[PDB]
Amino acid sequence: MLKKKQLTVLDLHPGAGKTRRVLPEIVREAIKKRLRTVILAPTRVVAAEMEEALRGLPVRYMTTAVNVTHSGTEIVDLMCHATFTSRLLQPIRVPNYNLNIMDEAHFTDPSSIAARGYISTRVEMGEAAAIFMTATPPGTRDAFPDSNSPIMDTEVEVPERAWSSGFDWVTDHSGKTVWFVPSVRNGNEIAACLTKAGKRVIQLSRKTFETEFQKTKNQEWDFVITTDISEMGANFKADRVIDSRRCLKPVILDGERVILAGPMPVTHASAAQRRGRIGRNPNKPGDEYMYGGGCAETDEGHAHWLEARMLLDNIYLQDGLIASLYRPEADKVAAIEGEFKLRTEQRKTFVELMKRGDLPVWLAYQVASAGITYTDRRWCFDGTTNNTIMEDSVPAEVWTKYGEKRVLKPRWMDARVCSDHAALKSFKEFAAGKR
Ligand SMILES: NC(=O)N1CCN(C(=O)c2ccco2)CC1
Repeated sequence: MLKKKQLTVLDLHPGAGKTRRVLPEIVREAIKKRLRTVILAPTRVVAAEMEEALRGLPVRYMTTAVNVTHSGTEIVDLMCHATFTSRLLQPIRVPNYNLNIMDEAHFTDPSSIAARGYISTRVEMGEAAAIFMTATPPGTRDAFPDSNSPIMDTEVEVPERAWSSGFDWVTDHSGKTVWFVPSVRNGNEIAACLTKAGKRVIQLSRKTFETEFQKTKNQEWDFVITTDISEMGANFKADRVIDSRRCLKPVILDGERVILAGPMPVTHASAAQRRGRIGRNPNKPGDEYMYGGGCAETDEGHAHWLEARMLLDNIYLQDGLIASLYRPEADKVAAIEGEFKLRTEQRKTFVELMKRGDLPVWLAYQVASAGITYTDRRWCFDGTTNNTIMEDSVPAEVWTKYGEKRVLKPRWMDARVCSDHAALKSFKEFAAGKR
């Protein structure tokens, strides 16, 4: 695998030991061969699991998620997917790693797709080797891969709202269930219904994942209600997955606004990773997978791939060259390569709107490309009436940094800034000048 111009897809089935058995062997060989190596974890939670798998090996953990004291001599670095892409975008020296290892390489967040584009381009240029570790590479059509123990697969109507009757099989179960929902708001309603029926429910989403995931170890629970973030190496001691088989798809309409379309079917890769949370113990056959819909290739035209192009257009590669998306996922976007390349000052603004601003890539790009500076929030109030953001069925209002109460009506509307109460609170803080 470790030879230059090699990109290897390590596609062993979910639970086959890619992270705990194969990765340490790769890392040992990389150190022996004096390959400057990067390991990319999708989340802080996986970064901490990897330290356990790699324990004693000389690895520099470039994350506060890991409590270890470095020798200072490590030639292997570990960081999050998003951290790698962020550092590429910033005026920060990123080593031209000889070996690029991405764990949970199916992750479809913009920064992960962009990292795969950058890495696979460096491999294509003859500069580097890469290993992408995932059971579900891009365009996989197999929702039911092999498992450590047999799984009982059942197609069944799954509730997406509170229910009074008709789904006794949900609550009759005496084990532990991981339930994939399409959104935080949908999970909140199902969680309230289960809690009312006497169940102990933990909710997971991107923003809450590190705090709330610990509760799956520290408290007794009956259900985990999770968004798709639990597709990325989240492990549970569960015997059932309930899978809506639904997700939200961010869609750019008329190059002008982003909507959260759907819910709609998950990809085969997503379905396989959701199912793959169970069947992991060869001594516990008959874990159950209940699935409430079919799969479709809903990544086609999904905003994350356009946003990945916006990131890659702003990453230095060599002179004016621009990294391409990883070939198997390159047709998910129609973009002119280089169309989103910004001049130095607008790029710095773009980066700050994503990092400190916590804005979606697409929205950060609209603001930065308009020549607006990071702290100038006038655009949060001067949109068309149809861009009015709502709170409790009335237009949302903030006090501006000038002390004026104004309706929140952004010039560019991205549904992700108000998709749940937490998102709206954050965007209200942004519009008021509070970060
Ligand atoms: N660019 C980032 O957001 N990184 C996370 C913090 N980084 C470390 O190396 C680190 C902090 C504590 C122990 O390691 C640098 C990478």
